Amino acid sequence: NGPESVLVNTYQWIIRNWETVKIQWSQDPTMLYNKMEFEPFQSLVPKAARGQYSGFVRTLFQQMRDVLGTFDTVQIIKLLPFAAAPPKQSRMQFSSLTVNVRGSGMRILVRGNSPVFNYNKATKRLTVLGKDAGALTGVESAVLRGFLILGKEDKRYGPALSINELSNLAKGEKANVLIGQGDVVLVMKRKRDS
Repeated sequence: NGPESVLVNTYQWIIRNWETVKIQWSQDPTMLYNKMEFEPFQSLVPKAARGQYSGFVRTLFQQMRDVLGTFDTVQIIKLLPFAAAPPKQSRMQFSSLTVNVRGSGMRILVRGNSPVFNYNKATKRLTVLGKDAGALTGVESAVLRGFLILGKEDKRYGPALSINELSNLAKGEKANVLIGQGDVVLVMKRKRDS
């Protein structure tokens, strides 16, 4: 059972079982993250990264539960397998998350689409490494750790910052961030936390 099909089968599995997954993501997340069905995927994620990725993704998911009206189905399904590792707490922001496929790092972009995770809004279908993975059913809460994405660049808040330059922004302060793929968005550092 090679890596390509491990990635494809993992997302097909989340999709086929989304009814119970979604439920458990709200009502018993720990049990969901510990499901054995995520181990194959986990074996592909670089060992040095598994923990930090999981701490990042679980925090983002908690942001999304806490911040009401920001539930994003596609984002949850994308990031979920990275939550399966035991988390190591850290402060780093990630723009992509790696799965190793035969010595080559495939980069899953935290925001929007990539060869490994490509969602088509017209057909309502997910594609993983060119394989069809099945059908799927104003602030972004699961993109940055301890921030919300507000919307488009607002030039009033000054020149954009990269994702590793955000630590000095004051809590509650707003700023423009180079968020990946050349996109600049307005964000806000949260006062509330998890």
